[PDB]
Amino acid sequence: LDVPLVLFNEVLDHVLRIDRIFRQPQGHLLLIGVSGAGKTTLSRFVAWMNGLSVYQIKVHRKYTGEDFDEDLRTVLRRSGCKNEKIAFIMDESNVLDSGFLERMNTLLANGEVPGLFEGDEYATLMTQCKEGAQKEGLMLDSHEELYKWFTSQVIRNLHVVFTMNPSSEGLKDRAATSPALFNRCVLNWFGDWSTEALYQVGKEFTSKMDLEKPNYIVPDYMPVVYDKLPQPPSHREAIVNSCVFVHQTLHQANARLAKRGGRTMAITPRHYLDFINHYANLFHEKRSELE
Amino acid sequence: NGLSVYQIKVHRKYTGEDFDEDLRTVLRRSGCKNEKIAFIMDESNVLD
Amino acid sequence: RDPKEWIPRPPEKYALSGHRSPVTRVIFHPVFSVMVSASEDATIKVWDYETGDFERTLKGHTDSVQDISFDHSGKLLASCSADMTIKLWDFQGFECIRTMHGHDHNVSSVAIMPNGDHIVSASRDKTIKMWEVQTGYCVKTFTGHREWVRMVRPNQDGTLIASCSNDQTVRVWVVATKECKAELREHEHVVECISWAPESSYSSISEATGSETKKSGKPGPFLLSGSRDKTIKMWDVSTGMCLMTLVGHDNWVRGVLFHSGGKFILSCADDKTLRVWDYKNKRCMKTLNAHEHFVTSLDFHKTAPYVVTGSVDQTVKVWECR
Amino acid sequence: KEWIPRPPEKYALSGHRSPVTRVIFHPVFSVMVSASEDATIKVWDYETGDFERTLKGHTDSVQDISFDHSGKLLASCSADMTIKLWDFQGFECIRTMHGHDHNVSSVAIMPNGDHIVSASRDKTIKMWEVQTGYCVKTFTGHREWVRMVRPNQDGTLIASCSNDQTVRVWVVATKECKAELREHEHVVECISWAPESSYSSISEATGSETKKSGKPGPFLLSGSRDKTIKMWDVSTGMCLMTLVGHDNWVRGVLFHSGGKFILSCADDKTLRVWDYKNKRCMKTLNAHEHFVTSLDFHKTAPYVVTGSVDQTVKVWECR
Amino acid sequence: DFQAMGRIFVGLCQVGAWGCFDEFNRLEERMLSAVSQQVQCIQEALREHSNPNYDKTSAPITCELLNKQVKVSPDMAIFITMNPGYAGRSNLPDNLK
Amino acid sequence: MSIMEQPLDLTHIVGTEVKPNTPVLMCSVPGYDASGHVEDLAAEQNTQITSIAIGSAEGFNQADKAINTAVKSGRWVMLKNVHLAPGWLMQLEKKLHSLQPHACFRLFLTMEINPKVPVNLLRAGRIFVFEPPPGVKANMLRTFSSIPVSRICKSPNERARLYFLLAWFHAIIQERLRYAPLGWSKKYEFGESDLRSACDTVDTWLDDTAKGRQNISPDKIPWSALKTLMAQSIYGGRVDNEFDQRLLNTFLERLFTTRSFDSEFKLACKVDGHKDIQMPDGIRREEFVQWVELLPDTQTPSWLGLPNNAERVLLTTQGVDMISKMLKMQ
Amino acid sequence: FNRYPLIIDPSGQATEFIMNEYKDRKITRTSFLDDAFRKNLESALRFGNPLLVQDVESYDPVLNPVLNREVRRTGGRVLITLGDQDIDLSPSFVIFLSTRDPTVEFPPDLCSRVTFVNFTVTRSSLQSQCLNEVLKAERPDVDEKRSDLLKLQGEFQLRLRQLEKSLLQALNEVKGRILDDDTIITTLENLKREAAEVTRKVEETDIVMQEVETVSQQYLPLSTACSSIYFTMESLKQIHFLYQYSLQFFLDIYHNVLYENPNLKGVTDHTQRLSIITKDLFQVAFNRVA
Amino acid sequence: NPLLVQDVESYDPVLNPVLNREVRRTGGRVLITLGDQDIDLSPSFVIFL
Ligand SMILES: Nc1ncnc2c1ncn2[C@@H]1O[C@H](COP(=O)(O)OP(=O)(O)O)[C@@H](O)[C@H]1O
Repeated sequence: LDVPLVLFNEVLDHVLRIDRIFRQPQGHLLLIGVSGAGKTTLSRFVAWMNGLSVYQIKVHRKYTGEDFDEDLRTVLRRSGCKNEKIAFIMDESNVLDSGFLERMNTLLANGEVPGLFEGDEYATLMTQCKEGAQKEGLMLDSHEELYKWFTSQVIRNLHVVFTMNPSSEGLKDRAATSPALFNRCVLNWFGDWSTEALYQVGKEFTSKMDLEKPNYIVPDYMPVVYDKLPQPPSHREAIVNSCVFVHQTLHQANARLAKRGGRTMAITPRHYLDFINHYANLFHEKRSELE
Repeated sequence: NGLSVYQIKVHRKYTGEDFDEDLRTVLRRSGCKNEKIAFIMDESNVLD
Repeated sequence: RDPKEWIPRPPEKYALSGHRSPVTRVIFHPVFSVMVSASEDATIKVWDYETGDFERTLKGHTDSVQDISFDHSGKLLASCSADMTIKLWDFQGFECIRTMHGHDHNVSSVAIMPNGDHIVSASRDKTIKMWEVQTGYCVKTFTGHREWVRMVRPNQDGTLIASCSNDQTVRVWVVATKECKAELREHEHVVECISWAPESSYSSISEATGSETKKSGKPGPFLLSGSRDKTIKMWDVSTGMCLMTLVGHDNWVRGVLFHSGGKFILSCADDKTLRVWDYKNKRCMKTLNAHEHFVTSLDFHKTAPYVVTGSVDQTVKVWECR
Repeated sequence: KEWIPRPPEKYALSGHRSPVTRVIFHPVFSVMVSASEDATIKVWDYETGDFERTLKGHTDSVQDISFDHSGKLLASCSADMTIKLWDFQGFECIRTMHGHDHNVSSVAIMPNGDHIVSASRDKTIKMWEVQTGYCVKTFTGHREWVRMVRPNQDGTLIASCSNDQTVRVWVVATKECKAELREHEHVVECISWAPESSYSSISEATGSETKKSGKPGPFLLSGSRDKTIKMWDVSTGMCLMTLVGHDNWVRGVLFHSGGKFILSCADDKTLRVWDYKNKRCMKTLNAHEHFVTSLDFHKTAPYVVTGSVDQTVKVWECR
Repeated sequence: DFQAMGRIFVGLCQVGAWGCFDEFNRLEERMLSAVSQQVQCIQEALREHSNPNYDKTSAPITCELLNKQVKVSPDMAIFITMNPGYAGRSNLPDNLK
Repeated sequence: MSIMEQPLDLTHIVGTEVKPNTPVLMCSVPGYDASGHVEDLAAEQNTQITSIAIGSAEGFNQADKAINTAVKSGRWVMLKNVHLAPGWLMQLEKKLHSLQPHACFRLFLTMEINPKVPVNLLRAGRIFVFEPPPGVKANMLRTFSSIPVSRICKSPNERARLYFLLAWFHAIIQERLRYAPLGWSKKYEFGESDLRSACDTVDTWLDDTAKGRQNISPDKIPWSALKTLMAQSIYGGRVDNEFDQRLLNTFLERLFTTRSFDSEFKLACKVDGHKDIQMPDGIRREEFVQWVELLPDTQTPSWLGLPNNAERVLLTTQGVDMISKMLKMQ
Repeated sequence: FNRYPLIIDPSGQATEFIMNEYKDRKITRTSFLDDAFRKNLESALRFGNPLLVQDVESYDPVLNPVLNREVRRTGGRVLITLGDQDIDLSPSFVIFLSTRDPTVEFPPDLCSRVTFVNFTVTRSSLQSQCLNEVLKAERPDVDEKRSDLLKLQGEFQLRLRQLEKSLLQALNEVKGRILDDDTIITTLENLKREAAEVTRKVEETDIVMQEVETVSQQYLPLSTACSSIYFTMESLKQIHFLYQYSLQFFLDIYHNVLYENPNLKGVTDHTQRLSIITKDLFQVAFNRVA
Repeated sequence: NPLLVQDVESYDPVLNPVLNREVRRTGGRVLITLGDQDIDLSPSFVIFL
């Protein structure tokens, strides 16, 4: 993945948490946070480090339950028969039906779906488990014990990462629709980027720009937004604090707009990244043309 | 003549089991699907 | 001149030759007395068959044009080329008003529904796609063919579309529900061309084949399928049985169609000949040495007694009928 | 047909880096070919005015080009002392033909489609074989540079014009100057013959009396630098009418496809359409900012193409 | 559904038998509206059958049902029995009522 | 605001003020349908119309074909109860936006006022609201306009008086429904369907009694036939309460009698305590219509026979809501 | 824009603006409802062609790698994993998303992936549109005079900018001293003299604008009233969900009261016509809305 | 991506479609049927053994 990432304290803590579960058998993640916060990118980065193969279902408008089952069949075959480390990352927007959760609920807890493989595909799966068990040196013949080995392999190999937005009612609804999601999955509350996280991203990204003013006068009443801002702040630190305040202004803007009854669009950390990126380009362009 | 040309894609890992599966594929097409197949193979493809 | 019995004659009327590449198909304008032909030089030249005077060229396609068709009103021309595109032409203005993409390989057929609000096309990606005239959106795809689909043609009412592919099978589909009504496979080789039976020929077909009159009153749609095994077969779509097989072409049959009066069958092949068939007696009357090379297509005017045949020799010919 | 060029133009093609020397129409295809002085032969689609390709096999400035009856082969002559034959299917030089010393001026293919003629400064006309490339016979008798040479409609009679003020008509079988015409005030440059569509129109437009056979006889036309266009009778050799009014030297002349009007180009920077029947149509049309070099008339399509010194080729509608 | 109601109507139209549809509001609201079109066509055929100018020697009166021409017997009638007091039952569309 | 109380002029608006690209959304409150008006509008315009009832998968197919055919032939298309398929309505609006139909093409979407109707469809088309007329005078005008003039002016000259009496009875009964506990016991579905059945009943029995005679005696009119049929089949069918039936019987006997033809007959008694509504003395349709148009603008529940204080709480509530609506949209 | 924009325009005027800007770049219009959307998407990605996709409410999740720029750089090419095949992402590729529903809701992931661009109707813009419309209907000579002058001022101001840029361009490229080469003096004299008449042409155009403006001041109250009526129209949705009215509906009312007004048949006084139009504007709006 | 492949003495009989250049035109310009995948050949591709 050729996408730049700005690292702060929370990212280091988060990736360590993800790495911990991936090294555990039957390790499943439940990442909760605002969209665009890096939940998928962090999981993919950690999955590469641990050798996991990232799998995401390519959902579209015509996607249906059979398409989901086919994708599940492919993942289980690779995870169980081929003994391939798979990190199955799925977003809640990929759940287009309650049947999607029903298959996942059984898979998360039991590690296998009783109704997924039938008929010819069951025979094909049973055959694939035969030479599959041969490579580890296990001599298993009958179908019943072959399924146990396949189930055991999936539990050890397959890891599931589930990411969804922090919806209070959706959390309660999902607490009953998928009980295994709250029992077989480790819940990590990424949430929105904190004030410190926003400050760290701004400090790192705007480091390339000059933002230096030796004759900058510190006002008596500093509009302090970042709590740990240095008491005699520099010109650069004041700029980054203003950048954090701008992002928080939109959050209050939506709350006031939603309270009155208007339509609001959620503000995400990706908006902050666009803000600093526009700041970097405009500063470079205006400085160049003025010179 | 309408014959469907079939050629076995051999490689270094091509073994007897791979050839048998290819034979099963061509026979199924030419025996069950009533498909005329012109099976073309070279002596180099005869590894065993 | 019997108004439902004229047949072409060896003395050609006009020999139009302006194409730089083999002529793919030739069609008649339903209303105006003008002719449209598509060739392999990515050009669609328009000719007048009364005076044999070239009028204009409709360019815009990148690669060879494979099929052209007209709607009922004659105000729109639908052309498909090998560049994976389908272009809709405003015939009065002679400009491309809409270009349609979506096929994954060579497109070898195109036709406008009798209602005139939808376009059907078949390509080399083993799919038959349907498009909207107004929006240009793909709304349906007809899958099931195992090989390159060469031609697609709708029936009179537009409810059924037939298709012939390289899989040596002819499939009849239902537009409303996309289901395969029948799989007509008796040709021993690739099937090239298909054609439906006009409303004036059901009685003649029924009495010629000896089929008993049905209690419903409709004998059922009849389909023709010329293939490369030098045979022409007429099918009963309702029953899926080959009513007859016509033999006598010396090479691959490229086009086949009924006489406008529903009394004879006109078919052209790669044997450099155009043949007129009597399905009453299952035999051929007259053989015309149409061109000096392969004959790619033919068309029969609905009212006027004129027959046009395209060919690989880059020549389009008009035949008087007497 | 009353096809007439109009002052509004359709396309002004300018791709040549050197003055254009001649322009022709493809017999069957919608192709217009122009020859210039940069040793390149360019191919255009006159219907849409799009440059198609170039044929850069020649060494020195290309003088004259010609097609055949079928439009399959293209014959070219240039100042590099050679005749080049082009295969129009693939657009490659398939036979380079030498001899015929010094700058070769004109080249043409008889409607037989088997032999080629050429003219050059060496005061002679050579007849070649397209299949082999060997000059079987040579025409001698011109005492100066032969400028422009055309055959008849059946490959039997050939007329050649030269700087020596003489327009001599030659015969394939006898190789003799059947008619010699030495009457022009200044140098003759361009000649063209009469199609069968115009033989009837000449009889009552000039008062000529039919012979015992009744056929009016072959007809000739010659354009000269003396600003006069004169049409001639091959069978007899006397004048019928002289067309005057060009301001400068004339460079190209030919008959309308309908055989009713006269279209010509001259160094007067303008194209003049003249009527010989009644002297009614004297349309003068400004064509180029510089000298106009050559022109052609499409056999069926209502299009005319003109080449000029200004590196630009123009196409006019006919109405 | 629409097909079953049309097929039942075809049987009633041809036979000429009274059709009593009790609990008629148990159908889906969308499908009650769809049925109304068939009833209107049937009722229109019955009305046109009752005019004095019609003669039995002429063509029999037919109505468009299920994309077919079905003869309509004058003795046939449609009756629906409903209990509107039950909550959850569909509300018949105004055009049907 | 004098235009609104007049009956809607669909002929002028559809022909001129509605573009072919704009669908004609015709919303209606429960108990009212706009389908009948368009069919009458199409009939008098001599324009073919295709009516399709939405709610079935094949119903959508016919809708697509009818719309596709009409936009080229300039015909009319009706789709009733489109509110039952809100998902399909969104698709329909998208198709309509990219469309260049015939100049005479018109699309009518008959639906009830439902919150599930897509917002974009409402903005795309023109909305017409069908609801009970505001007053008795408005209810008369709608009734007279709907009934053809030739239908009223038949051979008996007493037919016009009978139609006017039926119109007054229909106006009084329907208007009382705004007072649910007092005017009746529940919101009965007294609509145009009942009025049409009553009009056909009047025509059938008048023709049966008067055998084409120009004039008939007022007592010879089958008053009992009209009174009983209206109280039992036409209007009394929807009535499930004994006291409501008694109220309906009282109005019928107070109106449909031989005394109604008297010059001094009273429609209502003491509307304002001094004045009372008087029977018009006309014998033709025009005279009755003119009297309707001359009715005073002021209206009280005493016109319906209800006490004058029955509308005090309702008017006060509507006034407060009007203030709230103004204060919500400042 | 950094993230690919999403366009909201109920009137659709922003749609052709995107078309006109990228017309030279052979921009292609498609929609999410088209079954062949994938083929157009791959063609745009491979050949770097601008793409405009409508009906975003049916957003295909296949654009998630494209919107997120989950690109792979290897071997000098840029690879994007669209579905299950790899496509060389040309740097010139750009995609625009458009919709005509201002009230459509979007999932938060889609909101993060795109840059919302809302094309709303403002009071100032509406007043200008109505003022121009009434000017054309009532004083066509003034309206065309204003239209020509706006074109004149635009290419006068553009000419001055070019002259100012060229004057600095010439002075910065002299290899030595100005008087060393006489041709430099010729250019500056031409450039300086060129701005002389353009400045006068601007001045003579400006005074006519004063006359054009002072005659349009009479119609200013009508345009102000039109803005108030239309925004009352839009806010009518607060009291009932059925009172949904688009801008085109108000324009039709404005068009009808201007050209199809029966009360303007024999009236020729401008003040009388304006009063009649204003009075009928309120009447027509109420009649249609109610 | 010009490619150099060493150790030709262990030649894989999978370059036979590449070596014989049995590509076809139309439907994507040059199309090579490598095994079962209809690979689209790149005109700049070249291989050395
Ligand atoms: N730490 C970070 N620094 C910079 N950009 C980031 C960071 N985390 C996420 N992003 C941006 O977010 C995008 C991917 O978001 P994604 O992880 O898919 O959202 P979600 O977490 O909702 O799945 C990338 O394009 C990247 O630019």
